[PDB]
This record gives sequence, structure tokens and C-alpha cells, in this order.
Amino acid sequence: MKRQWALEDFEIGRPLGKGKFGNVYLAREKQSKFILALKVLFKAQLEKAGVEHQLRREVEIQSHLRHPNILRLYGYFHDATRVYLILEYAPLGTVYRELQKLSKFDEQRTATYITELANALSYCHSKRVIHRDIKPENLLLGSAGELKIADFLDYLPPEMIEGRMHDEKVDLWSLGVLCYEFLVGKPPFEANTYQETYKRISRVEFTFPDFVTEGARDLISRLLKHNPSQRPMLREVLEHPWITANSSKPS
Ligand SMILES: CCCC(=O)Nc1n[nH]c2cc(-c3ccc(O)cc3)ccc12
Repeated sequence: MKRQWALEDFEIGRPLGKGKFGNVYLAREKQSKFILALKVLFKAQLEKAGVEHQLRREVEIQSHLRHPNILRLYGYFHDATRVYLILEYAPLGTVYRELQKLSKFDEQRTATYITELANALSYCHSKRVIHRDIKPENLLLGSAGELKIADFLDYLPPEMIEGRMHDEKVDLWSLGVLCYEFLVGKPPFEANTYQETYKRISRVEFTFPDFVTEGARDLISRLLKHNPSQRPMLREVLEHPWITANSSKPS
């Protein structure tokens, strides 16, 4: 059995974002007055892009994922022409916004984010879920500033762009790209053209600014290994001395 939700059950607030298949609004559940976000998807648009099959597959997975660093999908419902997703509300916004405001993150904030991401990714893997889009724009912040993965070229690993087989190790690479962007302000393989970026990634060609410490370089260099098997395991990330020295939160 399950709960039956309806549009009438929520008081719609301000728009939080405008996506390709619809809008996300802040909402208040009429009964409990609980604050949450309502993602409104349009069927006509989902069909025209034949992503329906994908939406349905992500919703099923997202429903079974319960982790403090993963945005919660509370439920869903639909009507004549729209599909509604009931989501957790992250009051402090996106890491992307924070990154743009600060230009770059200090070691403590970065180490903490990487710790939360590694824990979320470890949980995902334990549930056979892999390849999460953890770009800054897909990362939300909870009431206490805790990270929340919200995913319902600069970050693709060599194996994917080179047209090869990939596994959970792609998430390790992603973590490396993010750690660098957090500390630096921009992803490591940025270039003028897609072609140049692909080449930068394939050859694992990137440089460190002078303010990136030895500990960070060690971790990032290890995560960004061309050969997936050479990349550390998530628990090794969590035990990395740079992480245990700077993370304001335990694993
Ligand atoms: C200061 C306000 C901060 C804010 O907007 N916070 C948010 N809480 N919950 C969300 C869900 C999404 C979302 C994610 C993925 C998706 O497909 C649809 C919607 C986007 C943003 C938020």
C-alpha cells in the first residue's frame, strides 16, 4: 500500500528552478505545513524527448535511496498532463552558487564536501547504483550546510569519452574533478572547445595553482588516474590524511 497525493494537498510557493521538462517550486503540504519542493514535469515534453523510460527508472531508484547526503524523494503523483515529484527542500541552495560567490573553497569546506560525497557514493554503490551526476549545480545544501546530491563534459572520465567500458570507478574520477573545482574555482580540464577538453581529459592534462597544498595534490592526482583500477577506493578517500586533517565532519 502507499499514500495518495494530490495537487490540492500542497500550497505552491515561489519557483526554485526552470528545467527542460518543467519547473520546481517551493511548496507547503497543507496538513503538516511541512516545507518541501515540488518538481512539475510535463508529459508532452517528456514524450517528445523520449526520456519517459529514463524518468520512470530514476524515480524507482531514487525512492529506495535514503541517505542524509542524498536529496530525498518523498513521493509522486500525476494528472491529465503533468507528473509531480515531491522532493526534500534544501534551504541553503546549490554548491554551484556558493562556489560562484566565493570564487573558490578553502580546504576545510572542500574536505567536508568530499567526505559527504564519498559517503553518499559509498552508500549508492552498496545499492549497486553508480555514475551519479555530482557536478556543483546538482549539489544542494541542507539547513546546516550539509551537502545533498540532487541528480534525478568537464566531468566525464577518460574511459567514457574514449568509448570504453566503465564501472563504479567513474564516480572516483568525478570526485577528483569536484575536489579540484572546489579548491580552484573551475574544473581541471576546462578548454575553449569540446575537442580540446576531450584531449585534455584523455591525456589527463591539468595543472595545479600554487595555493593547492601537497595533501590536496596527492588526493586529486590519485583520483584522476587514467587507469580506473589505479584510482583509490572510497574508503581510502575517507581515510586520506588530507581528508582526515581538514574535514570538519567524520565519515
Ligand atoms: C534558496 C532555494 C534553494 C532551493 O531551490 N532548494 C531546493 N530544495 N529542493 C530542491 C530540488 C531541486 C531539483 C533537483 C532536480 C530536479 O530534477 C528538479 C528539482 C532544485 C532545488 C531545490
